[PDB]
Amino acid sequence: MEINPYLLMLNNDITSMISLTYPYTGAPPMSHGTSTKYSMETVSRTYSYSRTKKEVPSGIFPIERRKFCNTIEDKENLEKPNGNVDINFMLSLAEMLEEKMGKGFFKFCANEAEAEILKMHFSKLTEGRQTYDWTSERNMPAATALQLTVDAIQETQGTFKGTTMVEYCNKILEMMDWPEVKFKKVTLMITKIGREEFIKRICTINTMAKDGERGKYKRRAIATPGMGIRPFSKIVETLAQKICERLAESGLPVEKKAKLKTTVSSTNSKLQEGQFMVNITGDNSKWNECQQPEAYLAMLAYITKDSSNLMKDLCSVAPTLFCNKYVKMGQGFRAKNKRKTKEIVIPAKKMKERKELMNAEWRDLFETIEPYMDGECCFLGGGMLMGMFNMLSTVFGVMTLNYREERNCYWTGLQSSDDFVLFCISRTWPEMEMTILKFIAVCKLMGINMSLEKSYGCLPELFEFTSMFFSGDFVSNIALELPAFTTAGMNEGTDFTAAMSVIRTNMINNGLSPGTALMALRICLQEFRATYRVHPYDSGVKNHRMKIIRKFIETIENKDGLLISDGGKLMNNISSLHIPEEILKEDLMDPSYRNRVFNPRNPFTQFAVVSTHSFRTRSNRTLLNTDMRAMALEEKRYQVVCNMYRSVFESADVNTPIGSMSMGEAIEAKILDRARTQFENGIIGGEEYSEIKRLIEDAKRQRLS
Amino acid sequence: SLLLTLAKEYANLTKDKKSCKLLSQGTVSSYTTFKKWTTSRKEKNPSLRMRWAMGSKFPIMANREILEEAGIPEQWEGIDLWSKKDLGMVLASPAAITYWNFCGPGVDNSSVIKDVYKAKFMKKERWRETLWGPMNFELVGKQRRVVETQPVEIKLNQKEIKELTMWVLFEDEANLASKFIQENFSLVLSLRELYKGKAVNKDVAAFMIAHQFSPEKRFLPTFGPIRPERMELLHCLGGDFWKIEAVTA
Amino acid sequence: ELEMYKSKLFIAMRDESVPLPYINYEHLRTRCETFKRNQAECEAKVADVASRLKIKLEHLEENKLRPLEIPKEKEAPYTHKFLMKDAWFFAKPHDSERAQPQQILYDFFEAANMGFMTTSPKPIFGKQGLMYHSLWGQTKRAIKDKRNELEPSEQRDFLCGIGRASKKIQEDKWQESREEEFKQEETKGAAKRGFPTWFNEEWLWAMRDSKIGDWIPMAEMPPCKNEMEDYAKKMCEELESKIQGTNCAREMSKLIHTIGSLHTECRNFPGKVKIVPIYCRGTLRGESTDCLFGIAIKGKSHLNKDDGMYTVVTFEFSTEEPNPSKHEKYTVFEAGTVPVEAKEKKLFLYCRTTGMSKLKNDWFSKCRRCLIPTMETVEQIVLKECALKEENRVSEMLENKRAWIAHENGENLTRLVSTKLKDLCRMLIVTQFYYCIYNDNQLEGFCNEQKKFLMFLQADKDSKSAFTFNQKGLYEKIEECIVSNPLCIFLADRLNKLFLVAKSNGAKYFE
RNA sequence: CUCCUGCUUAUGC
RNA sequence: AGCAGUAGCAAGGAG
Repeated sequence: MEINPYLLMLNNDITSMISLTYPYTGAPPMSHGTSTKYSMETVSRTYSYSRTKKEVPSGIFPIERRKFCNTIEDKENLEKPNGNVDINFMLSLAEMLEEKMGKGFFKFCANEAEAEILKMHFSKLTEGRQTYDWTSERNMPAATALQLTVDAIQETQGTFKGTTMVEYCNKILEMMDWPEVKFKKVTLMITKIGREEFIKRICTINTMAKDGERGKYKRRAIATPGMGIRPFSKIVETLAQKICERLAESGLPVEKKAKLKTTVSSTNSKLQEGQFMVNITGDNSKWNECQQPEAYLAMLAYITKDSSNLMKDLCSVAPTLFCNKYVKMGQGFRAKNKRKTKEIVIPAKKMKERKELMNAEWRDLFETIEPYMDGECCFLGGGMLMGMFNMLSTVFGVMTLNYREERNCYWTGLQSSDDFVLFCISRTWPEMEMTILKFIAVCKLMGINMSLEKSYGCLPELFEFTSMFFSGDFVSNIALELPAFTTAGMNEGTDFTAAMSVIRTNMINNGLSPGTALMALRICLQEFRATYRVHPYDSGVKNHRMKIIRKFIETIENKDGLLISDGGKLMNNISSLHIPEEILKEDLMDPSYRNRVFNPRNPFTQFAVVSTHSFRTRSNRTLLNTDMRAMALEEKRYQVVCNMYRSVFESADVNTPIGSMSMGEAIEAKILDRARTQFENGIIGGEEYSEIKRLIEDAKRQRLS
Repeated sequence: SLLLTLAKEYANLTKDKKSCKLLSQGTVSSYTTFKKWTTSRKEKNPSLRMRWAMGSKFPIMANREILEEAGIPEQWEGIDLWSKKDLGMVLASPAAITYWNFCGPGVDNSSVIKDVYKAKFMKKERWRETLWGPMNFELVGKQRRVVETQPVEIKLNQKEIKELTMWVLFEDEANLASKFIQENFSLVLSLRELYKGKAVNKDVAAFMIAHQFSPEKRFLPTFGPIRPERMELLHCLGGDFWKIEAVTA
Repeated sequence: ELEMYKSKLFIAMRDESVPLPYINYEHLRTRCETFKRNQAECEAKVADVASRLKIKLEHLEENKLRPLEIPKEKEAPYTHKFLMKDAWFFAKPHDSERAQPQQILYDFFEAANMGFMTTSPKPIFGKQGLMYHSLWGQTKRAIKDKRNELEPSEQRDFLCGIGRASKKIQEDKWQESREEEFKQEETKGAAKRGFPTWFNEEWLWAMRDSKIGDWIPMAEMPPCKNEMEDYAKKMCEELESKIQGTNCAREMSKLIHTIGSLHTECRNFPGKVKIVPIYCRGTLRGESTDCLFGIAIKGKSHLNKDDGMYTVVTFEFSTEEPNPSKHEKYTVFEAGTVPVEAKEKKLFLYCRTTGMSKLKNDWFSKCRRCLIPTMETVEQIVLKECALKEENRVSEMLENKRAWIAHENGENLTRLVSTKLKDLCRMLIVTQFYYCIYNDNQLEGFCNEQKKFLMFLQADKDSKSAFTFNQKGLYEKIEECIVSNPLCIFLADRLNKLFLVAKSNGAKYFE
């Protein structure tokens, strides 16, 4: 007898039998080795889609520059994807777009955007993902790379007194005018660097391999920018964020289910006696190699035509930094002999000298990228990689979906980052061929390539949008990640309640039927118990922590009031996922047990749930033996100074401590201010006030010298 | 007498040579980017390193002088609780945690704990005194709304709360004087008669003030009535294919 | 306030990165501020329509949804790390004091008599016989002396790789020679195999009930109010009464205990080779017992990164004759005789060297989370039914409802086996377990493309007249990621048989 | 191919 | 050998 797990779909829908076809349960694919070939494939594949050879020599950069707009060599293979944008075509689509809703659309959205730019502090730049620090040329978090950048500013020329967005951006543009920039290398020496190398270094974007992406056979290279591009990209993402929040044919901020009900219900009431509707799920392929930032310079030059003078020049810089970006090419490759015994390492620097030690595919990809190579990097001027403008290309999708050609046959739909759903209304099937080929015509002219392999359509709603397969009546949910249930791992108290918070937030947002919640709650309970070696008292487990609990169980009177971390049973349920375990169990505890556990005089916690099991695990051992020990001394000094500033201002972690004078001067003026206020209504004694005054004056002469 | 201690600490930290180039060179806001110097990348496997931590014999950093006052070096059969390897901080085992939880001293602090967490004990008191009924088994579904989800009686909008905690706890560097003060300053006259003498720290006080004054408004799928009292009962009352509600009062 | 810092190099940089019909940014800004559209836009649009040559492909007239190309090559071997169907265990009552894995190993050294575990130095088949014989004797006298640390000999220096690594020389000294040590690089890819025929018997065995009872370590049930919780509780209890007794439960308990033990041994002792049993724990006639399926040997894992792929040497216990097609990677010896009461059958010891990883230890060791997606799915079915009838019919619905699975081998057209709905979850938990084992790139791409063909079959079920733009490149993308995964080739074959069964009613397919 | 070098006690309702 | 898949791991150093 054979067996087939797919036969349930003979008498079901694709809204129940679609979670069976996700392998979201097993190990994700990781990358191994270098990520150079992926960068060569992305950059060389970008130049292959440029459809031109029109090169322009450069005076700033020592490398040639190829244009990407209005220079087309029309091949016969037009079904192959192109990377060429006609600017008058897309500006005609912009003028056709603003004539659909309102008159002062871009002025209103731009005045809201500039209304939110001027009330922004640059510490929002520290609330981001990992960035590229060019001081040691590594990948660092945002606060560390920003602090090394400000360290380079205050070390190079003068100090920094900005504390705003615009003065920090003007500080970076001031750094572009400096003839020499001094910073620190590693044991903390001070080095210097010129002017053109600072231009080559400020526009350097690091590429690596995307780890943990479910759904691809071949891997892909993701890119992380530096620090001098991030605030301008924040400006453009706020402008396009307000444009996408104001429009009604987009789904990025999120409801994504009501909009499709309003356009399916609304556009089915716009039919004649013979017309009908066919929807098509598409998937735009090669989306990160066909969006050139020069069209962003044209449209962002068109939106801010009447906004201000600051915004008109402030929203025209991040495309100019995207038109000349460098690409880190990984770290090279490895060679070996015939016996496969000795294996040398060739980095990305000496790849030009060691050119004759490569394969056929490496030389085919390398000879098509050679007249654009720097020593370490590559010069890309038409790509838009991952980790960049996402709310701006969706506006181009809305510009494609609002085309008006003058019958009564047209289209509408919904747009995402690279997923569109298109609704077509026409009368006959060759007219359907005319309208669909007009949609591929307008997308092909504007610069959006639909994939012909991953696209289909039907007459009623049986479409696909962001992995939610919508049938004729019902809605399937997003198959959520199973590892998100247990990712706290910090405490015996902030694991089970955090897991109940994850079950609650996955219950409200997604479907997450109750037996799945009780099963996931009980499995996360078992992984908590197996992780922290704590078992129930009636079990037969005998380890080094259940001997004490089994020995001292006779002192506890009420046995079901003990914590789960101390050998108790389960009392939380689905209707108690907002109440923690301790607060639920404190109505039944013994007074010796409750007064014993919750004692703040404990050797573990001393030096959001109740802190009574909160301990700190020990640190590593190889963190003080490498060459980066003095950096741990620097974070030690940072925590000392932060403990000092916490010791001066008794309420500093609640409000954002703005100010632009100094830290120690507000400390000294604060101790003098509270010394006078607590002096005249308080102290009154000559030796204490004269002694504190003597320590402030001696500390001021010590600090100033 | 605390200003003499702060004078000894501030005079102590200016004695260092390379630390004088740290302060009085930056800005007040740079304290925020002085707070974060997390040189680790992401801590991408927290539970994995936690299970690797709990598998050893002494994973915990514990204080010495508190645990030596009442603790015992070894338990009644070979259970190790102590080390002599290294600030004076001693590694330890979680058997000392459960041994402290079963064979340790006790300090009566039920009033403080039952006064810090008044919102969550209010959630338990409102949860225990409700009644349910039968189910319905019907199709249900509605759009997403922005709902204040806590039964507060003040209803501030996340702007008078930070400013309120500035003008109650520590007024020496609080805020510029706005027009949002007056009746909330009568509320300051009410609040200073409460938080004047307590053993509660000002961070814990600023924590517990912000949970009785802030209606937590989120963007959630709601259906039926939009009363806030049944908004912690949101995930329990109905899902997508089922619904249960018979609440009389 | 409204003044941006007009620098010198940036104003030379912005004017350089303009489009080609423009000179400076000033001319482009004055043209974009004075732009009005025209009706030559439709001339370029239709001029783009004419030079296209693109037609859509219907399905009611050109139903070219052909079956997929399964490779007609050598059969794919059994590539799972342990043994599923050919396993044999020795049982003993479990002692509560003797609970560490080395103490279980010692108590099974006196329990399962290794003095009768004599091996001949000539195996039945395989590659290396003397190294596994000396390694098995060395670990047998190692367990005999009650210490789990293999002394360094040439057998362990050959099997678990010590010194088998290339000399990574940086580009600081290279000492070039004329036409000597001519070095380069070369990649190959992955080898292609054929359809596995052994997968059906392990599927049908994996959902068959085993008399040892509960295998999986679940936890206690919380107390219940008069709410819907009873319902959820009821569902859990009923589903638990199906999944504790199957053999997939035994394999999951095997991976949890064995791989958790190897995981803690990989943390506590790098650089030292340990001896770890391969065992379970289950209730036999109420008595809590533990099993013993094999002997695993670590390979001095220095796990620096998430990768590393350390070497595990596995000695397994079997009681069936081997097969050079299925058991291709094994090195089957003969062990002896076992009395099996219903007379005294044979005993075959298997040998296999393999590798694990640190990133495939947390997803294998923590694989108790395969009861979300099966319970998730079953509750979606039941809640759709009660959502369509508006009446509390759940307990009688889990008994009076069929589910079509498992067509026979000689015929397929409308010859299906309808089972009960409460049994169905058995089969469901099986596939979720396999999704943890055979997860590769090929299973990911194959699951995307099979979601596409599921959308086509749903378009067939309601007669919606779907269409496609390019069928050649579609099958050039699906057939690319079907190379050597046994689960991918198997589910491709069952997708073709799904098209054969669905062809008898709806007309969009072939034979 | 030849030769020199290491500590970390792990307990599934 | 082996894991694995478009490239790495399978201790390091010297001759």
